[PDB]
Amino acid sequence: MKYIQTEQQIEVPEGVTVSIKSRIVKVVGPRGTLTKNLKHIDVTFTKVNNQLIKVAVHNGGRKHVAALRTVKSLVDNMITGVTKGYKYKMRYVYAHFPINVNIVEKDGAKFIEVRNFLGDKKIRNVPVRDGVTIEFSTNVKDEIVLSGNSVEDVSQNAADLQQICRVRNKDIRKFLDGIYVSHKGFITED
Amino acid sequence: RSKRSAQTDKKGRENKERIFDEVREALDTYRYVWVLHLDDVRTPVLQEIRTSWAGSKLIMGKRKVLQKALGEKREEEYKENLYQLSKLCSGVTGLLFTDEDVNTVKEYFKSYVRSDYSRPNTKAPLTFTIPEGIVYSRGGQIPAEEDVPMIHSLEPTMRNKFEIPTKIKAGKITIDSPYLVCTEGEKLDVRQALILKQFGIAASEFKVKVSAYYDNDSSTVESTNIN
Amino acid sequence: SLAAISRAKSLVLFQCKQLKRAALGRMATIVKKLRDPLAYLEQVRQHIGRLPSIDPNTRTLLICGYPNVGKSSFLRCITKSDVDVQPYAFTTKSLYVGHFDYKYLRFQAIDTPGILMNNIEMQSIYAIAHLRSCVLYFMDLSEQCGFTIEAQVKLFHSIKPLF
Amino acid sequence: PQNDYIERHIKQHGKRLDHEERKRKREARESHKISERAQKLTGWKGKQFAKKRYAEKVSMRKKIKAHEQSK
RNA sequence: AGAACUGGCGAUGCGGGAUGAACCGAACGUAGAGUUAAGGUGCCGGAAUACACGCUCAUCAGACCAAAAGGUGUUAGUUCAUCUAGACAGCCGGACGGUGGCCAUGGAAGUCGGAAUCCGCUAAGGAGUGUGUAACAACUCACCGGCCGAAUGAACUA
RNA sequence: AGCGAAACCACAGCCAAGGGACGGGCUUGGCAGAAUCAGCG
RNA sequence: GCAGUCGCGACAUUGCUAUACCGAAGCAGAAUUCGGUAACCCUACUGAU
Repeated sequence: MKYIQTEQQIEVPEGVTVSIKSRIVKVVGPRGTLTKNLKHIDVTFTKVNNQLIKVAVHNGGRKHVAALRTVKSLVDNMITGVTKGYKYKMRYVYAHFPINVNIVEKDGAKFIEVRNFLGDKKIRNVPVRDGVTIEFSTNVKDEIVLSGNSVEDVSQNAADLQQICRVRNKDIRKFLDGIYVSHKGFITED
Repeated sequence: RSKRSAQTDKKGRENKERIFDEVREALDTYRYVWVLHLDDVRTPVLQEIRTSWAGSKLIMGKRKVLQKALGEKREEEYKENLYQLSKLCSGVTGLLFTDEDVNTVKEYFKSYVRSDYSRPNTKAPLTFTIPEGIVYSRGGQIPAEEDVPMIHSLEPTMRNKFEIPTKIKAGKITIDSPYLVCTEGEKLDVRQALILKQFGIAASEFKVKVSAYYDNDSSTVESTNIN
Repeated sequence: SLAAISRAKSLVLFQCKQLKRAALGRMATIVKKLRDPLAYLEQVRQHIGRLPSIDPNTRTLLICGYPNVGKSSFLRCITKSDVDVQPYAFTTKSLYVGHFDYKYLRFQAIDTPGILMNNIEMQSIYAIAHLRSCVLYFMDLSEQCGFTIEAQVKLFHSIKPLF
Repeated sequence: PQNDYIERHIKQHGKRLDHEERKRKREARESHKISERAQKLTGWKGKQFAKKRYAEKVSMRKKIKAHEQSK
């Protein structure tokens, strides 16, 4: 209803530090750094005691308030990625054809290659984005673990890996071949 | 616009007032009062406790409603110093009125104990481990001859909700390692309690303890830490 | 339902528009009244299509007896057609068929869910009666199969006249 | 196909590792998809969609009233 | 389609309407100064990209009658309620014994179905809203019990 | 290479839109490049 | 169309009278179906100075 002023609070743990430009927010911590940009969100930052930040919008409408409310979650995601990190474990299963997942640095862009899926001769691969690392889970057969500090990048890579190996218009229930997200959490989960 | 989107009705303030009136009109006809924070007790256990002495009046409801009925402070105390009971009660609103001996009642409360599932924040009674093969209803803690294999219907719940590496082999839930849920004395989380409830294993024992006691005619409060 | 389908098939400026609306609505009303036969047709079609491929003219061997004692394993071994072998009260509710070859000759083995009426047992009884086959009745000497040997013998004797 | 193959495969191997999650996500998205379809799909299709939505709303109201009265 | 009265046309210039005889003003000698009607004041177009209060992203809006109704679009009002004895929501816990009520019956025990919807305890539990297993099993919403904090949900008008 | 008409002619030849009935010279737009021969499409 | 069940009475209601790409249907494979992206004349015409 055209609120005069709305604000949301963000708590920054002592383990990390924050630097606010006009609309560029940089977070630094033990696990790395992030350089997020909120140029399109149009919100105002305000420090309290170097540990509490306020993201505010004045005279904003319902849409502006809704957009502002996402700033707190976005900053919390960056802080969590910087401190603990984000990890996704995806187990790939097959009916008859063994789905082989391999990592080869072809062209240098850490290409993840999936071969023999559904018996298809075509090789399906996705270029791993910067910042995210990948590995094979130990003692967990046919599982790939992705780790990183950027939740957006990690989740996008995980989604792309699952989408590039979609079954070719076959029965959903019968052809279970594919890759699915078995678990999601933090690298140094508490 | 854009706002967020059975045959049992709500009780509400009418039932709250009914309970308050019942407490007010029934407290004065007894000798001893006990307050207990029965946070997690199964319904059969509660029924057993109630029937242990049919002559004792059980009372429960909203914490604030019971506090108001007993008198929030001295200004509204139903009996002298009775507001101390409301002040010192902070957990669940278990309450009992009785005429039996205070010593006998407290001894019975201390002695009472029943098997149950280990609740969160409690120490693990034993290093519960689901075997490295086909899982069973009892979590493999007993021989397969006396145990029944788990059905695949709930396999997704184990896989995702409980976060364990379960998989389907010929329609049977199986894991590839002796999956330990907790070690001896480990602090249990909600996942462990849910797993134990699913397996139907009474992991630990629970005994109801009185938080505070009150004598009516003397109109006096007292502490009884029968843990 | 078939008769209703046949009946529906055989039944079919401003004044012209009204006549066109009359015809369209009459067809729509006929279709709507045909909803029950159409609903039955869809349900029966969703099950009839994948029915067992029984061939009476082929060399058929039937496995019959009381509920599954484990004889489903014998059929699963003689023919590659996988069949449930779980030992609960009634394993299957329909005919299970499996093809194989012997001495360069084709054979098909058909299992019976169980004979103790019920439609499940009636289907197997009718198949045995109306289909040429060589039949194998199963009994148990051990604790398996639940039912008594005397009851099994009585059932066998009662079924003997037509089997 | 032994008269039950579709159910046998499900009961012996189960659905996708995240089929339930995908179905839940689709059900959640249906709330906004209904509005998207109402705004889009102009013409005879839009008129039919509006009529169907009105009929469904009337049926839901009648069912709710009957359920409440059955008390 | 028919009776009937008033105003333009007829016999009619002029201003504006992109343009239209029937739309609004205005009815006419040749000229100058000044003030206006209707219509306009971003350019073509002479005049403020004037001031003040709000609404709308329209994916060919808006400047021009079939449509009652729908939209998890947006923005304001009326009627009910619950509220510091705790507004909605979020998280955890109980969610009962008789009972596996009776029957169709190899099985419908709460969930393939019919009649009923029985009583006891309460803080509350439907002979059960669904998932699902061959039936049991397990989860469960609505009903209640613990942490968080205060206005919220429903039915209508516009 | 020479001689040498007739018919016809208010006046000429780029289109879209509206003109609530007719648009070819009314109106709003796009554009129009002098002059000039040929195959008929 | 008429009639009826629901002071005017909104939906239900009973009587007679091409290819290609997507989600699905009980899609085992193939094939099939449903819903979407929707497939002697003006101006002349063209060659050319």
